[PDB]
Amino acid sequence: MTDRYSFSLTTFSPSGKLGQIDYALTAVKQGVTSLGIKATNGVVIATEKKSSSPLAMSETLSKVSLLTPDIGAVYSGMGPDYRVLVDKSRKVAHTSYKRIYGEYPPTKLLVSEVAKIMQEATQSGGVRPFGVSLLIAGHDEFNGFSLYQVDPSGSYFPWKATAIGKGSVAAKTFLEKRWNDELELEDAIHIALLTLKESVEGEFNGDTIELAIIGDENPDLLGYTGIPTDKGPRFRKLTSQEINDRLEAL
Amino acid sequence: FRNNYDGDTVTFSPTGRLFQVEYALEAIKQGSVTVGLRSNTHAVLVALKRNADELSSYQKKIIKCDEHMGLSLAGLAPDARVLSNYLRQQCNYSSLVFNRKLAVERAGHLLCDKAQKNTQSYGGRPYGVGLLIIGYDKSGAHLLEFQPSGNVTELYGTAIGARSQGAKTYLERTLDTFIKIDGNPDELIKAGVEAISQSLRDESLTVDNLSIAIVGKDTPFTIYDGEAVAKYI
Amino acid sequence: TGYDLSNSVFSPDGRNFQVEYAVKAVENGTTSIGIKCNDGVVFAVEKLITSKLLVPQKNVKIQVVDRHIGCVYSGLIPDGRHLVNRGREEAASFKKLYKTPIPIPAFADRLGQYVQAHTLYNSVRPFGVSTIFGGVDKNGAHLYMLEPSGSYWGYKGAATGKGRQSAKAELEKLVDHHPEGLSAREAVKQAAKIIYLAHEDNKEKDFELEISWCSLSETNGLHKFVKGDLLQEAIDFAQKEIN
Amino acid sequence: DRGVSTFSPEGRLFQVEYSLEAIKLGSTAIGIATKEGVVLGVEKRATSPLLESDSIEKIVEIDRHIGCAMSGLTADARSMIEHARTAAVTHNLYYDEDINVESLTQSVCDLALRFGEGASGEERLMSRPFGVALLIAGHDADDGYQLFHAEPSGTFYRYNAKAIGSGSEGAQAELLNEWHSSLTLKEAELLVLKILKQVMEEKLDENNAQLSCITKQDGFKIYDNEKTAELIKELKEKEAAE
Amino acid sequence: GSRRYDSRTTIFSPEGRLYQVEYALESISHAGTAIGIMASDGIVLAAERKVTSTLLEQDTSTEKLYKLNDKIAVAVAGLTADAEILINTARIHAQNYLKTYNEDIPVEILVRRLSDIKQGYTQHGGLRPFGVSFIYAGYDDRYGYQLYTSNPSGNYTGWKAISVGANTSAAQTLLQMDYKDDMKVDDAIELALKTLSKTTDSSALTYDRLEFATIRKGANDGEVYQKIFKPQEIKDILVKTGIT
Amino acid sequence: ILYGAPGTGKTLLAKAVANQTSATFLRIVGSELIQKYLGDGPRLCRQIFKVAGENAPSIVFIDEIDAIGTKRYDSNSGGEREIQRTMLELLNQLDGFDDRGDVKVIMATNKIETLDPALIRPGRIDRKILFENPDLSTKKKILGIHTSKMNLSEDVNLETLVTTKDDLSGADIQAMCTEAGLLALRERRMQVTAEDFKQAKERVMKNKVEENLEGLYL
Amino acid sequence: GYDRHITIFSPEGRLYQVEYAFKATNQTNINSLAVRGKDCTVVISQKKVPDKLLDPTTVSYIFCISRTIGMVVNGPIPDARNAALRAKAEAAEFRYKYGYDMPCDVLAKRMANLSQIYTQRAYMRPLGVILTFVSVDEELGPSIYKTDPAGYYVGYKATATGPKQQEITTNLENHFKKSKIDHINEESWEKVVEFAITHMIDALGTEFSKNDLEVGVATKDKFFTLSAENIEERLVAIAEQ
Amino acid sequence: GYDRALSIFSPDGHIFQVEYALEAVKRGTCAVGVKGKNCVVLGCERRSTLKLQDTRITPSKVSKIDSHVVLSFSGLNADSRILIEKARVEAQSHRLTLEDPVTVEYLTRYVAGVQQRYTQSGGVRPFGVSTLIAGFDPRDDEPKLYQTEPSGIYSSWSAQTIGRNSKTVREFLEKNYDRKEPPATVEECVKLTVRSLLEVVQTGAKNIEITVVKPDSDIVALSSEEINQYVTQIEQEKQE
Repeated sequence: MTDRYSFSLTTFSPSGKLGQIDYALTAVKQGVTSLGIKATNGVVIATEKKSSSPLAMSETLSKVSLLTPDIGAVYSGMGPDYRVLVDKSRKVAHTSYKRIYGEYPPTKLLVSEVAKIMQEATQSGGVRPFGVSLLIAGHDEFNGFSLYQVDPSGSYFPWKATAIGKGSVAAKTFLEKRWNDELELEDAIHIALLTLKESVEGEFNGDTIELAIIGDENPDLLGYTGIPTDKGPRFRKLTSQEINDRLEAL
Repeated sequence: FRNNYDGDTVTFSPTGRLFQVEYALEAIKQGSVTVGLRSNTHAVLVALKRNADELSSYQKKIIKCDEHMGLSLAGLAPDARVLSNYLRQQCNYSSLVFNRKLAVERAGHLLCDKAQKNTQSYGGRPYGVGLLIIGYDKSGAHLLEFQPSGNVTELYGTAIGARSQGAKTYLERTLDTFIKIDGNPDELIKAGVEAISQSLRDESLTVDNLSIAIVGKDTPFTIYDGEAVAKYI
Repeated sequence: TGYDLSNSVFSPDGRNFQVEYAVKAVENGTTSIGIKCNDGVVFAVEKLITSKLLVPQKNVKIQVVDRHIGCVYSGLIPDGRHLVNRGREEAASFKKLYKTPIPIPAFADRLGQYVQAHTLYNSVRPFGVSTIFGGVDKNGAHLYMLEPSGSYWGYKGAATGKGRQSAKAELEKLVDHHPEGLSAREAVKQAAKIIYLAHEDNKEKDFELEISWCSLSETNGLHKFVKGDLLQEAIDFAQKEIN
Repeated sequence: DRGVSTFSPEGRLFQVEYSLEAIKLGSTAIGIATKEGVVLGVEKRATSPLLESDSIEKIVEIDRHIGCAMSGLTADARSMIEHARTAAVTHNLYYDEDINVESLTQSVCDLALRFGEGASGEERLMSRPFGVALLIAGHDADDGYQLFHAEPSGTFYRYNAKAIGSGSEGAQAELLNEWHSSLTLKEAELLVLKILKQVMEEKLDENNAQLSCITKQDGFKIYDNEKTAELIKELKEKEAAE
Repeated sequence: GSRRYDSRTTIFSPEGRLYQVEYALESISHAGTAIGIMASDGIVLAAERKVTSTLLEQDTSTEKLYKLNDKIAVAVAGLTADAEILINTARIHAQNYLKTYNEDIPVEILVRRLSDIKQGYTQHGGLRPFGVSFIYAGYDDRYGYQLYTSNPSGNYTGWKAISVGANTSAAQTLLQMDYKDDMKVDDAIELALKTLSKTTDSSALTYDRLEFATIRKGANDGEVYQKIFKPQEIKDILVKTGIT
Repeated sequence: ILYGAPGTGKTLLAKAVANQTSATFLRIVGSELIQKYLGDGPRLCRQIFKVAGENAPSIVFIDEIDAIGTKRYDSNSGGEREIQRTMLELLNQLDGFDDRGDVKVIMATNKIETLDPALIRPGRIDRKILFENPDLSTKKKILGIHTSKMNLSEDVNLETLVTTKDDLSGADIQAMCTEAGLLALRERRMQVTAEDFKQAKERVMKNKVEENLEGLYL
Repeated sequence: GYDRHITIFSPEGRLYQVEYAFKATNQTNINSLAVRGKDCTVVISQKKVPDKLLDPTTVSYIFCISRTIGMVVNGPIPDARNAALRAKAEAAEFRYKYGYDMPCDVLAKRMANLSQIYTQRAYMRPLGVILTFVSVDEELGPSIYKTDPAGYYVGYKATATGPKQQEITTNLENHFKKSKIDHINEESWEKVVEFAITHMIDALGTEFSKNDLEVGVATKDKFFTLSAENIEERLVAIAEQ
Repeated sequence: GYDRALSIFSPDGHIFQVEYALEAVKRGTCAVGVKGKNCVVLGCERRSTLKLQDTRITPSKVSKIDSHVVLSFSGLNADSRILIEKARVEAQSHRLTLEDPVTVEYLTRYVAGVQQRYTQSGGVRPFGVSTLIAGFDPRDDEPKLYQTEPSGIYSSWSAQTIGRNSKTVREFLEKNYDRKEPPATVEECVKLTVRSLLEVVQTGAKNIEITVVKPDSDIVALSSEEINQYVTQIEQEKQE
């Protein structure tokens, strides 16, 4: 008969490549269009939120979470698939690093540990890997700014500008269309708004659009003063009221 | 039936009765036949011993469990061994903790719960051996009929095995006879010999194939063989 | 289809066929009824006589929970006793920690999670029996019947088995007899008559009437079996009405 | 699922039934239990002259007075042989006494009557079904000389003269006549060789035929090739006169 | 034949060879071609990358080449999910030898034990075998430089020059003709770039898609030193060899 | 019953016997036994034994049966309903046919597992010949035929050409020598000499079989 | 087919097991309404009236998790009662380890991630019931979190469950645009029950009696369910307006 | 059919999985050995025809277990290395407990048990590689040669061959070797062993590896020129 839809849990794919990954990438393609732009002085990520019912509160859905103050993340796919992954991903960064080195996890170690959970889901039978794709953007002292595309197959690669979701193929050219590596962060946000606007024309406001940036530390989000050594959070989530300010200036 | 419903013990049927249990009962039909009956003061079990060929010796189907109790095993051989050690452990557990011999009504509840756990669990092979258990306790003589499904029913006497209808017909007309006989263990054994005789097709009429065990308020459970059971024959 | 070969799988109809087959398997069993009065509850079970070899007061299916709750089911006999024997440990487990007998709505939650989880487990076969339990706890008389599908609610009367269709029509008449409900002794004579009316399909075989009840009036919150003149009065009362 | 599904169930278990054909594919072993001793024998089944018959042995000694034989796959037997030797030293440990033949056979069959990984009230060891045909014979102070065939399927039966292997069917037909309660120890040795020579595919020789005796005085004793060859010439001398 | 069971590795094939190993070789050919070269004074490692995307940053990521320790640098070809599991396990086991014996693990000891790790999944358990193609490069004081390969069957084979991935038979044929018995380090670099140029669809042989690592014994005080050149230095050797 | 490929196993063995037996070669295509019309199965089978049933100066030969050899369970999946009743009448014509062996029925197919156990009829067919891989001595007999015409150099004998032989039985030894004589035409000579043998065999043994059977599984 | 019995991904990305989870929620044909007031939250569930042999007091579609917290479930009953036992266990354990009340935002998250744990188990069947959590938060105030059987939860201005949910959402959407607020007026919690039932009857189009409805009320530091006499008292006050 | 399962005995009395494991042996390398009166000889075939393969870093096919006990096999090496590691650990465990050198009979019963235990374990694949365990018993000069089969059984042989063309070499072992009078000299047992290998090797030197075991724990490895010397002596009789 046809294939049994194996992750290589108990069975290797006879076709030479796993067929359900493309069906898991179909669940990735099922997700909203989410993009990111890696520049020299900062990294910006943009994504759209599903409206669903008109009475659903838009502030409840957060498609950009906080792992470490210097590293942001954005995802496209099923809702509960991202929560179970990150709830376990946080405990990995705490025990394997923060309970040992007692600092904030860098960009190289944190992204690698997130992909290891997907590797265990593919290896351990009976547990289906989650079909969400995560775009992790962060800034550390060692490697600096970084933008990585985490695939459900367990592979990650750096990208200057990349997109996931239904517009993964379409917006990838659109990001390369208006943006180049020589551009800075300020001109990158305007490009991210123009590219994400082409995804849906219904509502471009901050209610259904969640925009976040990575950049210079903000002392207002540090929560304390008096210590010059400890750096402030490099990730600042843009309020929906502030998102409309960038729309009028777009 | 092939696959479809009732292919697994967990799998049900459109009617709702699992046929896998009936398949385990089929082994009891052509297995070793046994006949038994009890009175208020006495209990009697007559079991037929089987063999492979003339050179093969007859094996006793009655297995000792408690001093005041007894049972006969007709069904699958390996399934009957585990239930035997289970009842042997409960009799010693009741004597070690409660100091009292295992009750007949209590033995049936523990035996029913024992075979039920493997039935509701996925995998494994349920017990298909029939058990006729007699015993003498403070409540008196009792005879339990254990079906492969685990059903427990109290009767004056019954029979399982090859041509079990021959003894059942005898027990229906004589039902008012052996129940009124008290203090006469010889008359109850003679009724058991005439009961199995109508059931048997006269394969082997010799003495060595019949094993008669009796228990009462005076004489405990004892298995007789050879010239001991040849007096009634 | 193949939905019946794998347990705990959503069917196109919304309920597993094995769960549906377990409900239909209850109708193949004996008819067991019940009546919930103001001062207590009354249970009545019908037992088909296989042959004259049966000894009375032996095969009785009445099950006990603590001293204040009676229990009876309809379905496979070996499958029902395992559910009762586990409920006996659940009532004892609550008695160990809280040092008090278990109330009826609490007894249904322990057996509820016990059966409903097995319907969610593939390695465990769901129950094909319907259990009827009730009594008088500190909160008063309560009656609950546990369906093989896992759903249960408070019932002013209980009907199941093959003769549940003829029994349900008689249980609804209890409002017509009296607006406040029959007494403890009047319910025993009333529950017995329903057994004879539900016996029209079973008339090809004999029967043995078995009735048990627990109330605060006579038994003072104790589970006892109906015997003496009370058992013979309920028999002769129904035989004159069926004329 | 091939043989575990497609069959129309009569209430039988086809797992062990497939092993019944493998039992007939084993080595032919014939033995007779008499009052003066128990004479046993097996077949070496040498397909090439380079095979060492003295190195490989199809009979094991569980007790000094109790011997054993095997017909079937040696892999499934080694689990039962080590289990039989474990139960032998177990009775020599707690009770410090030679265990009876019937008492030892029932203890060995405890493992042969249980299969599977998961269980409830009894421990498990082997992870998959297995089987082997084992003939347990010996002598004790209770029932005397006894011979039991250990079957992984059902309960063992008491046989005075038992034949296993490919020639098990036709040999039992000859055991219904030639066997008698008055057979002595010397007559039992010549009776087995007369039956074994016919049921064995190859020619009678000291290398491809190994026999042993079980008595009270000598215990478990294996016939040497020189002693076996002397009994072979006695059989040829008797057949020459007839 | 008609009915083929692909489920468990414990199920034997009618031919005797597991079909999951056959199809694992196809997954290796789908990736980039990695050619290891064992020399007398060191080991030259060169490979091409499968990703042609310009938006991806190739200079900051190494897909194939990895470093197990100071004396061993390996290049993995296969599933990325299975690579990080086996490489990290190899790094743990290699340091465990340094824990007990306070020494660096030889190549033959590490390679032989890593081969049985893949076989452990096929030998027992219902888990998956990891189809992977490594490149084993290192040096010890016993047999010297040892260049081994990792097949999906979980074995190892001695190779002086070997090519894996796409164009396996095409690149291996070019290496056998120009092979040198001495295998000079400078000649090994020219031999690698000459073979990769013919097996790569890109004729210019861009530096950003290449991974170039070199082991050399001619360092200071005669010590083995592994240095992975930056992509800017990869473009420099392309002009010296005459590729550009 | 024969096994092999057409041109070597199912051909050379059939025609070689008819020469020594001095019998007329009679070939019947296996697909022609079933005309896709009901009743043509038993009719055409009886007419085969009728031509050879008078003086019997011939032997019946049938080759390349992919159809009537397999009736399956039905008229689909390669089988046909007319095949079921045709193979039964051929059995009655096989047992009813009685002689001293002047006429034989030789049928060769790929697999006999789909044949009717009735038509098999153990004791009527005692011969099952499976295709085997010949040794190096087989090539020496095939070379000796063509080397009698084509002249060879004195430095190359029958032991030189047999050195490299990979999975070829009897068919391609003539095909390999065809290229060996074709390369000599490029050098403008009618006699293949030692320089031609080396360059000709390399163009043959190479670049032909893509799949590699090798012991590198290790 | 075998592809419809598996919990893992389908060829089209649409899980057949999840489609049956939402399909089983409409099997009971129960229409419930959950709205948010100013200082209070009132949720009303449709109460099916069986024959006289069933106790209406015991029959309930709303379970009490804790004080101020309440849950209404529409779907299969055997999975509805077991889902309530899991929400109560996590509510008490969270008030011990972390020593703080468990909000419906987290209380809907625990059951959502727990449903994914059931999908990872082959022997265990996921919950096919909808979990609607309502309470009054100390900061955010009234909040509604409705957990789909597939583990989807998001805050709502007004929500419902049933085939008329599309008509209920449309009717309540235009009403919220006139006042430009998602909260009901009449801060007194007694009058909030009046409007919550009034907007439900106009959305459903059918008037219900005291036995046809069960009115849950979640106040500050208190939670209770109105009995048959209290629901009847509400219908009298709603009739006069 | 029955290749999907193991514990199923099949109506033929033989598991098809074991028969398919023998098919890998039929294509395996040729392993030939013969034991003499004072010595035992074990030959093996390791193909050197593969280009770009260093023979110095290539592990030998013959694996050293004990001082007087070696190990030879034919089949997949990935499966044998596990059997080799389990045998070596038990080989050291023999002196770790009994203090005596490794017994050929005890080592074979262990390897047979390793084949048995992993076969009797559910979900564990059995080894389809046939191993040849040879050596001398402790304080004994009598040669002991045992074999292992995928069926989980063991047997003893004076001369035995496995691998490709095992039936052809077996005919050479029965006719040209006399069990009643094995070769006494070391050169005669080695020279006749090469002739059995020259059939599958077909005039080659580095493709033949022979390890001769001598009494009192002595292992000698014949070089390439020493093995080729026996080939020249055999070719003298063919050209005569």
